[PDB]
Amino acid sequence: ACKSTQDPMFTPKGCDN
Repeated sequence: ACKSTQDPMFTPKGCDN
Protein backbone atom coordinates (compact mmCIF):
# COMPACT_ATOMS: atom_id res chain seq x y z
CA ALA A 1 0.00 0.00 0.00
CA CYS A 2 1.87 3.10 -1.38
CA LYS A 3 1.11 6.89 -0.99
CA SER A 4 -0.36 8.60 -4.15
CA THR A 5 1.98 11.66 -4.53
CA GLN A 6 3.02 12.14 -8.26
CA ASP A 7 6.17 14.40 -8.25
CA PRO A 8 9.57 14.62 -10.32
CA MET A 9 11.61 12.55 -7.68
CA PHE A 10 8.66 9.98 -7.32
CA THR A 11 8.33 7.13 -9.93
CA PRO A 12 4.55 6.31 -10.85
CA LYS A 13 5.53 2.76 -12.22
CA GLY A 14 4.26 0.32 -9.49
CA CYS A 15 2.33 2.97 -7.34
CA ASP A 16 0.13 5.28 -9.62
CA ASN A 17 -0.03 2.88 -12.67
